[PDB]
Amino acid sequence: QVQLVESGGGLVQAGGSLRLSCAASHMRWYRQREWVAAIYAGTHYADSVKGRFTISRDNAKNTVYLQMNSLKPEDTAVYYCFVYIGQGTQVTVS
Amino acid sequence: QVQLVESGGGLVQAGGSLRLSCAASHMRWYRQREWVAAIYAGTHYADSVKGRFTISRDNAKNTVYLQMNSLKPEDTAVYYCFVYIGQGTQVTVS
Amino acid sequence: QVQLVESGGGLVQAGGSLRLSCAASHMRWYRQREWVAAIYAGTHYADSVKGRFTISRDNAKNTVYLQMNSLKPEDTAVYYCFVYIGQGTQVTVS
Amino acid sequence: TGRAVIAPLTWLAVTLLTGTYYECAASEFASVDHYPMFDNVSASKREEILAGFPCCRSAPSDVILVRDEIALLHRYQSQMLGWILITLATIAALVSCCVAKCCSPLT
Repeated sequence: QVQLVESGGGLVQAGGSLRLSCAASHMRWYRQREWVAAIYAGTHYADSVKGRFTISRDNAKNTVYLQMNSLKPEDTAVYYCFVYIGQGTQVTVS
Repeated sequence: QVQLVESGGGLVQAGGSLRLSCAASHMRWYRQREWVAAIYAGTHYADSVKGRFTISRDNAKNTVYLQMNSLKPEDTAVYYCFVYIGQGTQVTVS
Repeated sequence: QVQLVESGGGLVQAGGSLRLSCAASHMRWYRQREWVAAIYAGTHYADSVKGRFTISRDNAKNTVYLQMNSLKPEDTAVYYCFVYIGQGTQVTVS
Repeated sequence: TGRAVIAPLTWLAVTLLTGTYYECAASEFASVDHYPMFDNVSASKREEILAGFPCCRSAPSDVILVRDEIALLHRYQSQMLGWILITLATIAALVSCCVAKCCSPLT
């Protein structure tokens, strides 16, 4: 009965900021599939995105927000959400 | 009942100065998590940030002040406070 | 009831001279932390700064003055006073 | 008996002189009340870091110097223990010979 829907996909130039909002109707974040971040307010990140991405959840909205900072074309992939596999959105950086 | 809030952050370019203030109702300063500085008036500084950082506290205001001079992009990270964990505020240098 | 405060620092170009004045209410000088000079009125200096620094004290003013000559950017550091540790002042040479 | 026990006593003396066994054995029993940096009011992270630093976790985060000191202390203590043991062993041997020269019916 719980479906993870992600929003915020599109095209963002290098060095910009994006917000990927996943709504849930202990979460994890993956990219393609490579693990990115894990949350419970303890947060964990891979060394590839350590100090770059920020993950925050709020029970008021039942949403998980990931902040993409210092984006580069090298990290062009599709981001998925995990608690059940999120459908995910493709983010392209030029 | 003691709440820690990080204040004085933001974005400062290279060569600038920044002041970090935390209100507490033996302190430690951290960045991400990397140990930064600790106090008793006796003070300690990490080798990676030695020669650059300064931490002071006053008992009257129950606040701890961190003095930061000639900042560089290498220290682009979110700073947390420790004694119970502070919220932490993101500080970026470009 | 005794407090140490440093004064006389600033930014001075290469080849110039600067005066350090410390107010106290047998003193040694430290830069950072490396020992610099000592006083009784006999004085002792370190080899790395020998021939450039001269320290004198006066009991009437109850203050210590250090003469630094032919300053260069290679010694850009904040200088502290030890009798208790002084707050210190930052000196930068271009 | 002496030839029987000469091997384990030599083993113990060498191990205590080396001190690495004493270091990896008595690290979790170190004292933290003297160090204000090791307060760790959570009462949980203190024991994990205490058990984890001696092994391979260098972590040069303004902590190594502290840990170095504790190691030295244990090493010093280790040596003392070994020395003490040897002394006691020697004394025991002597008194044993005394029994061999007191309770022996043979001339």
